[PDB]
Amino acid sequence: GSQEQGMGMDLYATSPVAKEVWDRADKHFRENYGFSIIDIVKNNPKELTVHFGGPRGKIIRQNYMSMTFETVNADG
Amino acid sequence: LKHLGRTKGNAVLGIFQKYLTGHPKGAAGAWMLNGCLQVLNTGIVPGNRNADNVDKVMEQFDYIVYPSRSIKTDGIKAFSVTSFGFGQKGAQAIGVH
Amino acid sequence: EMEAYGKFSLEGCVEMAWMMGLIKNHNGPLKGKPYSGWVDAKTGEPVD
Amino acid sequence: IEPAFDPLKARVYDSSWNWARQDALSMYYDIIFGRLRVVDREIVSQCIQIMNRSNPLLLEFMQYHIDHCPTERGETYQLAKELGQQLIENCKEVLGKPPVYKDVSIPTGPQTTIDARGNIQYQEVPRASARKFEHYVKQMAEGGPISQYSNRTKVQNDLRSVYKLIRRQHRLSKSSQLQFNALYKDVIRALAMNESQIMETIPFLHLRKKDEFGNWEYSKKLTGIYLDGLEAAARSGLTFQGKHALMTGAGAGSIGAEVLQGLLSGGAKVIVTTSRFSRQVTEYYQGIYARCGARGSQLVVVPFNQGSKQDVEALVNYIYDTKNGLGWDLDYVVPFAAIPENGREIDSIDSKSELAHRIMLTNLLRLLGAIKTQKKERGYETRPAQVILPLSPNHGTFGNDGLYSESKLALETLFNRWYSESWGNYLTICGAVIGWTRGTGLMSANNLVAEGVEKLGVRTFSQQEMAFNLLGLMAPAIVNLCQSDPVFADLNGGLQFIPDLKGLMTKLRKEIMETSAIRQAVIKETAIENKVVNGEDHEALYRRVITEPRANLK
Amino acid sequence: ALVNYIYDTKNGLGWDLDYVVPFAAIPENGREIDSIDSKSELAHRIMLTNLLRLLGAIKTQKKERGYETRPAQVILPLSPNHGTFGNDGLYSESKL
Amino acid sequence: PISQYSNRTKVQNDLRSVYKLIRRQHRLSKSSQLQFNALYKDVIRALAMKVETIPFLHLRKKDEFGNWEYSKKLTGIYLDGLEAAARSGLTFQGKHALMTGAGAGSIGAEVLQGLLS
Repeated sequence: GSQEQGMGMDLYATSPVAKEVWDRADKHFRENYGFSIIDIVKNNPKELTVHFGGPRGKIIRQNYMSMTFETVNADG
Repeated sequence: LKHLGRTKGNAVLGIFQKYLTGHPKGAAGAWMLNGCLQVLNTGIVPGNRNADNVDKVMEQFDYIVYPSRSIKTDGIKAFSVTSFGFGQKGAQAIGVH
Repeated sequence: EMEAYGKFSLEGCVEMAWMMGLIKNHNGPLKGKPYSGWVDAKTGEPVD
Repeated sequence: IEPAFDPLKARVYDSSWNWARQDALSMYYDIIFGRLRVVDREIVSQCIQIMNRSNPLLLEFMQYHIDHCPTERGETYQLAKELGQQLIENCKEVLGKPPVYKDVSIPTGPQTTIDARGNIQYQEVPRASARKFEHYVKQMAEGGPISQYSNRTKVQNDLRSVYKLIRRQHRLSKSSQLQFNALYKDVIRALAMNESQIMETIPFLHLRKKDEFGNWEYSKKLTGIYLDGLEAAARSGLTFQGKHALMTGAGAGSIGAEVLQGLLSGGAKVIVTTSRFSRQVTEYYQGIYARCGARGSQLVVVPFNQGSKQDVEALVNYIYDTKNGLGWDLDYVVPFAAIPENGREIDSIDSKSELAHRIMLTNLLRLLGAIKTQKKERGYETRPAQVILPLSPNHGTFGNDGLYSESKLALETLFNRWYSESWGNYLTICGAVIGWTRGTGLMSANNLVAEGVEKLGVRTFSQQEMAFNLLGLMAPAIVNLCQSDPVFADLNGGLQFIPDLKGLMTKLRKEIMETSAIRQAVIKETAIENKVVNGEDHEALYRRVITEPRANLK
Repeated sequence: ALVNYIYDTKNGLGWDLDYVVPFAAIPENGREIDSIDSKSELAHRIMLTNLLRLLGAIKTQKKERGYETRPAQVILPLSPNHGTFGNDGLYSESKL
Repeated sequence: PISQYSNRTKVQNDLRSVYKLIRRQHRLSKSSQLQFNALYKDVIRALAMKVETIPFLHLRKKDEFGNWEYSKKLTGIYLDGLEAAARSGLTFQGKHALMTGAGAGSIGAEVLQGLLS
């Protein structure tokens, strides 16, 4: 609820510590889910799309495919 | 067209003679009326060549369709030449074959 | 013609060419030998 | 080299919806007047497009005009209402479903004819043995006698399956199997290193792969995958939905032009560059989009001049600018920018040639180069852009190229650069050696002889065909091959097997021009003979009096 | 111009060429298609376009001067490595 | 050792012992032994039915399909004069040559002195 655009980005620039955190995070997100949370935070997109391109791209959709979700039937 | 009961899906071919002739400040309708009286007697509804790419806003308007090349039809029954002007001057005329 | 067909017929050209003043009807001797019909307004010559 | 690109001139075409209803209502009256018979493949083509832009609102507008159709007037009004309802139903089962490029035309060939009165003419006649494009794909993929499996290519593909057999049947000791490929490798190497001591067909359209010694030998494995999608294309159709592409050289009446309409029939957004930015050309493209613009598609025409370094690096930024640009990211790049340097040997590499070679090579590389860095900077990593490199079969086999071949051959260095330099991820290379393509209303020089050369058992292509072929490498199938490894695509009509083609055509060039010359010369001769013998008066008063049209203003 | 110094009978040194050994070259080391700079374009003009024009000039000279039965041998410096190495930067493209 | 290739002779003598060994082992269905024999015959046809190397310096000639394959015939003539050069020496008397790129300490520089001698 308190998420504001660009939050904690000022601190990003001024702290070599906080910097590396966001980096290791983005590094992950980009190379695994194909997007950057830093971007999403900096400039808020009303829409954003990822792309399962070459070698490094096929491996991403792999994660999108390997997303499991549980709901049981009314008969068990 | 809507509030009179126009059957949905039945659009009107829209003419914009201004692309070709420009806008004669005051003798506007006179030319447009001739346009229709000519269509009436040929069934040829002349397209609008400068209709580059019609504004997305115009999609909302079910009952109107904007021709960008001439259509030869079986014939036309009635037409509506409407026009506007400065000082809240609005005038519409209907013609019948 | 223009609004509908998109170009001038031969009939249309002659009409425009007449009002624009590029051709006028002539009927009498033209360089001796008689002649009638369309003539170039500029060059007094005849035009087919 | 004077810059020409200017964002303020950029024109955008995207109103698929309105054009649909137009072509729709346009076709209805077409049937009723008999401009269209159920014969003409045309009615089909048109129908597909109308399906390609299926809107709920379109259906309403469709049905009304069909329901209240007066059938009690003519067979045509009925024939309409029928074909209409058929279509309305079609469009219903396509709503939402991705739009497709499907070529439905009648595959056609070259037919040059010499009059009894010496007149030379060249038509395009339907191919006597192909009706649909499926017939085309097959006919291609089959091959021809003239493309005989050469000794080495046979020795190789044979030892191939001997291995695949011995291998995939595990019951020989690994002493023997291990010592089989030993004696197998030996044979392959020896063939490669000294072919001279040691020593069915080839598709018309195949892909090749790289030898250990950087050689492009036929690879049935790939040629399969390509010609396979190439089939499924002609059958069910091929889509481009959601993809973005840049296209330079897409002038009117060109290979690029056709390829364009292709991607436009898919959901493709393309940006087309023109070096003659006039209303006339503005129109042409909007014309194209009115007819090929499937929902989702977009056409952006722009003035551009690939002779300009700035233009290049500027165009690229219009494409990628989030704020004032059109903020895309490119999926295809189709660099067909070209100048006719016809007429010059190394004898004289004039201004034009140097210019041409800068448009065709240096700035081509810079165009790709710009696209890359754009992606690299904007973090666009997992979405490579496929580059349909227009290579050529004829590296100076023909005369007077004048810096032409030199450009086209150089391009091929890209094949290796993909591996060595660091743009692997952002750009992929798809070398497409385009073959002989006779061109409508363009030059008849390459068309008068087109027929005679096919007679040697080899294929020339119409524009529409070669575009189909190209869009083939655009297909999802092949794209993924590129993302791992560059693709060679011999789309030459198997003319590789006609040696001294330069010489062949130059012979045919003569004979044709020669017989016509004789034929019409003789006529003039015998015409003059009659004026002598019969006299001015006689011959004069016996010539067909063709009336000269006048104008009556009814 | 060089070509005419070589072939001018009057004020030139009035030769006719037997060998031509075109090893004109510029070190374009360091650049990928990433960036074809000025240097590269220059280099590529020295190494390809003007190389061809050099030969071309020599030819027409002989052709005009009736020097028919004495061809000039051109030791084209080609290369084994058509972009197998990185950073050629318009190099390979010339040599190929 | 790197430019190793086998003579036509080896290629067949190798094709022998492979067949003799795969065959006199009898583990394959008569289907596989049948078409193994099929494919073996084609191979032996197209080939019309000793270790060798490549000279570090050879000339090539053009295949019907514009390919530059080793041509011992030429490589001979070249490496032959190349020998007679190192022995008795090579002359350039009476010949004229233009040389661009002959900067100091360069391949061209050396070649220059050659023609000058």
